[PDB]
Amino acid sequence: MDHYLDIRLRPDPEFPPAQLMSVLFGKLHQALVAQGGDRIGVSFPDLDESRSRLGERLRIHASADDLRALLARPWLEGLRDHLQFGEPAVVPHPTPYRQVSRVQAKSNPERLRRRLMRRHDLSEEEARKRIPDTVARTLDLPFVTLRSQSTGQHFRLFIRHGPLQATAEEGGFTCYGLSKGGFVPWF
Amino acid sequence: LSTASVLAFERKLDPSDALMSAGAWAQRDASQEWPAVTVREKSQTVDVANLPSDADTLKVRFTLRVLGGAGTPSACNDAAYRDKLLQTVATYVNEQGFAELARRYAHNLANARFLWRNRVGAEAVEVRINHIRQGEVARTWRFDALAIGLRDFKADAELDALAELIASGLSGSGHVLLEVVAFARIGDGQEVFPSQELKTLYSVRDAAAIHSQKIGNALRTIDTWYPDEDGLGPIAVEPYGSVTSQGKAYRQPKQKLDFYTLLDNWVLRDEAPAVEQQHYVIANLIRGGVFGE
Repeated sequence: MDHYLDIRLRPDPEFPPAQLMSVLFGKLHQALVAQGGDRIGVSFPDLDESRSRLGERLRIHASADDLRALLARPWLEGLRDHLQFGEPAVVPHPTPYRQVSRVQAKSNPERLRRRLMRRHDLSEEEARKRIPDTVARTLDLPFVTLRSQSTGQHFRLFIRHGPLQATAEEGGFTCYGLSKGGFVPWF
Repeated sequence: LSTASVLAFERKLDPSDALMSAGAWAQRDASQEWPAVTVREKSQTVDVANLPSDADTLKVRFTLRVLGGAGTPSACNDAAYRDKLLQTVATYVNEQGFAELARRYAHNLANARFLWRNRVGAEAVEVRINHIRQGEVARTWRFDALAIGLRDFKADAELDALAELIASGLSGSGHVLLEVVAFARIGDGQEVFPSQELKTLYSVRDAAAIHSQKIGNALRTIDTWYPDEDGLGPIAVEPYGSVTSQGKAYRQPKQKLDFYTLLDNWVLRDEAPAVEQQHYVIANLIRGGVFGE
């Protein structure tokens, strides 16, 4: 995608940066649901993989008209005192590319107990001996907290930036902006 | 002449606990039978409070008492230090009134900063402020809290009249009791954010609510003179003016701009600081607290 917009979290005593980026990612998700489409990508150019920090920056990749329409929408109402805007400009040349992937875990044994006990009509002890408590995977990825609107749920969404490639290939994106084959230019 | 070993100031601008209720928009002037936001439990077990699915407007309500006598301490050992502090506050009041401080306080009343996480993402918030002289209403202010930004201190004639009322209350020329109602448009069935106890939520009897000290912390977010930066905006007035979220403290005592060294240079050594720092010192006096050894 040719056009990128950098929005920067204005530093806030009142609200923590992680919280600010969590609500920004949530309103970004509702805006991407309201527009639809699969050609809308995201990146975080302030990565620090030592402490698994997301930084302060949010780089949205699409066309010029998508970004100029997404400026003048009410997904930025109630937030514009809390972040600084950029300009939809072109990606400079040359830049490497990478992906934006959601990496979950089966860190909950209880959900696999429920799945293996609801699909097979097992007992609790059969599901407990079938899958032990050591199935929980530990992660060193950054993540942003998100809430649910209709049926309320709280979870941490881990984002993983993939390996730096020399060329990008075609592919779609979700309503979170995460990569389903399409890559974002990393700079 | 030295500072006293005990020195205590009661707080001025006493708020109440802000109660939460729900309703639909354009029923805002009929929002007297609005049902309260109930806290419920769900599955770890977490207590969450949401709006009803046929309501999009969160109404929060509190009262605020403006009293006056901001220079007189509630306890003091030394009488010479007490008279020096009283005449120092007297010359401060005779130089300028409480107009800048009450202007910033009426600004923090105008925007709904007391809605901490309930204001973010809101499509529309509105603040109704009633001056209640006798048991009935005496004046009404209507403010668009999204219009007044959280960064700059603006100017408005109704806001100037409200600030003149608050400054009259701070000067002891009258007794001010205000009722503050705020309407926030979040959506149907969204969650609200009341205060949390030591996950449990704060509750007055069968109603979600905010702590009064939370409202008081939001109300005194007027400190715009800390020497590190000013592009971030106002913070709450504190000796060693700090914030819990960032984990960093402005007005560090290595710099000569904390509240204590300003007060000691002003009262004892008669080294009167800048007028903005004088506003900061008097704002920490209106905030109250325990000062001394």
